[PDB]
Amino acid sequence: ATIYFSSPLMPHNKKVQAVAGKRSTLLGVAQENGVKIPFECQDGNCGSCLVKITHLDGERIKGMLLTDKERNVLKSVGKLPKSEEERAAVRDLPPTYRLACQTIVTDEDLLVEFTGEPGGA
Amino acid sequence: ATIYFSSPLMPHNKKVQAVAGKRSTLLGVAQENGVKIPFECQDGNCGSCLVKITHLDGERIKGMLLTDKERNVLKSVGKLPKSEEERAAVRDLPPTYRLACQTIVTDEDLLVEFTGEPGGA
Ligand code: FES
Ligand code: FES
Repeated sequence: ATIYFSSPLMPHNKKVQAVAGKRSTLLGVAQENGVKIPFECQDGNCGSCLVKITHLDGERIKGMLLTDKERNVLKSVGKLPKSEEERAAVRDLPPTYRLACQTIVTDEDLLVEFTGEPGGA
Repeated sequence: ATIYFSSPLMPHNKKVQAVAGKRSTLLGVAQENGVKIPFECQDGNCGSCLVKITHLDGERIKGMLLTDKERNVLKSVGKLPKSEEERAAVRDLPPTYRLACQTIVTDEDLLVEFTGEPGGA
């Protein structure tokens, strides 16, 4: 899996090769590659690792894979996904807000944006 | 170079490799890979091949490489880039609108979005 990390704090985006499976978190891949996604609880509660994920390959409108902890945090910040109908109707490729500590690294390519501030602030 | 093509007309994004040593425009890569970016003039005049490019690796904020023809088309559709300072200051990785027939593929990875309608309508 190829992951491109991007942040206002990084003058260059960082391309990372990540081996799929392993139950590796997206935050774990970032931490292993020195990409400073903010984090605290590492457990889907504090919301620090909020990232904006664009799926580069695979389905244009992917089925939603958020954990229940994600859904509570994302609701609290207004970053819950729109439905597949709304997402399919837009002209721009819809990103998905996720918590990086809750996102499992699979065999797909991602662009992962984060502001560098805790909570995606 | 790896180019992910994405469009509402594409149920999956298409991961394409643009090969080394081949001088190609982005439109040429799309045409060779069956990616249905609209085109007509293939010469930067008609605006048909307007795409929204996200630079996946390399610099976060691009020095603009627009041709004079692109600048005219982009001015006409209101898609000229903002200043680099403005682009650097926003939270979301700014894409660049370009004409695919004017964009020379180099050794960088791109996400290339297009609506499927001429001019990106
Ligand atoms: S670090 Fe608390 S939500 Fe991921
Ligand atoms: S095909 Fe006419 S501007 Fe590119």
